[PDB]
Amino acid sequence: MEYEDLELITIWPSPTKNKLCQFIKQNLSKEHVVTQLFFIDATSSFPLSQFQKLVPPTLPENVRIYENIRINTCLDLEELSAITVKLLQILSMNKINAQREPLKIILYINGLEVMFRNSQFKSSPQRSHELLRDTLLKLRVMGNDENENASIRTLLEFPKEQLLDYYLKKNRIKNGDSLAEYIWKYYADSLFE
Amino acid sequence: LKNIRIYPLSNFITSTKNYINLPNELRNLISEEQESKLGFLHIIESDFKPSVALQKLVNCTTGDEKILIIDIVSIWSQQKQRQHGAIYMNSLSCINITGLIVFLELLYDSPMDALRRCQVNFNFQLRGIVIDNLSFLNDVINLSKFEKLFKILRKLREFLGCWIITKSFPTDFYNGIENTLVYPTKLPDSYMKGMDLIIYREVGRPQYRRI
Repeated sequence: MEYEDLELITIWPSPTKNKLCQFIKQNLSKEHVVTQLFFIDATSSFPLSQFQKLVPPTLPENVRIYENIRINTCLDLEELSAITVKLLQILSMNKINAQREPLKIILYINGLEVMFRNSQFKSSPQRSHELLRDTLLKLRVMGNDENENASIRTLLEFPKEQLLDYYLKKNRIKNGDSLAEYIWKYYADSLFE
Repeated sequence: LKNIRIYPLSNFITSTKNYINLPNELRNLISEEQESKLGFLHIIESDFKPSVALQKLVNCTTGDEKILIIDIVSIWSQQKQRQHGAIYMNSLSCINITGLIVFLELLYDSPMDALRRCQVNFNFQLRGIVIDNLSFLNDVINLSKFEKLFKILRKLREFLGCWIITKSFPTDFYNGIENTLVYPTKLPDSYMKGMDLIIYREVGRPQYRRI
């Protein structure tokens, strides 16, 4: 999966550790652009062990890759909203400074269903849904910006078991959509297996 | 004698307003006379992306005609999706109802200034405004905000002559994740009462039905 082919928001169900690593390697290795990975996780589970095996930090061509991966542990929607603010600042300033090389940001979020759950228990269902909505719609507008100096694309990881609506549509009792299904139906452009 | 009214026929076949042309997929829903006077259409559908019928309703221009698409969902204005007869508003200043109302009030007051925010030469006729998706704008506060929204859209139709098409999701969207939030859509009558035609799309066969 090349950056240029990514949709504004893409769901990636249960990626293997090797596939995640290769995706990161291929994209951050692109010449003539600065590609960065912001990995935002509720469980602090970036596969560091596999990544170091496939992309050894001891090899010269790999130094910049490690320098352009940013890691964050994010426990709730309020923290994710703050991270989105920071990303928009980075993008906005890059665009401005670009006339005062091109920046390509991949925002990769794992465990969004647990951030949502956490927020929901600290606030309300209504507030969590409004914060989720506000953050996703903002990331779409950000990714949709025609500007060529700086771009963002968002990838959302979910376990396949939270996307049964998708797999069974191929071709079970259920009490409403999982967060993954909700996003699949209402916020994401596509889902990549 | 003083009160006698004699009208030229050309009055009855001429209008200062644009009307919506229903595609074949939506014909047979309303009268003949009713389709002739469609100014406000609301569509309820589960699709995040626009259904084929909605696509046909838009991208219906010819020559200098343009449709203003207020793209709250960032779909229509995506580079691979843009069409020649559309003008797009896709801005962080217009993804909530307060910002939306501010923009539409400017469009009414000073179309040129509003349209400049959509990066538009002004050699064209504005035929229609589309808003996608109203469900993302969701106590008695929303009844008032939506009434204000409808009132400004109606003023815009009166002044500019554009038709108005809006979309929302069905009630199932309003149930929320795992039903934690628990017409077949959740918009106030304050808005729905103003529609000339309300259409509901229920899907493996998609069926368009009038409400």
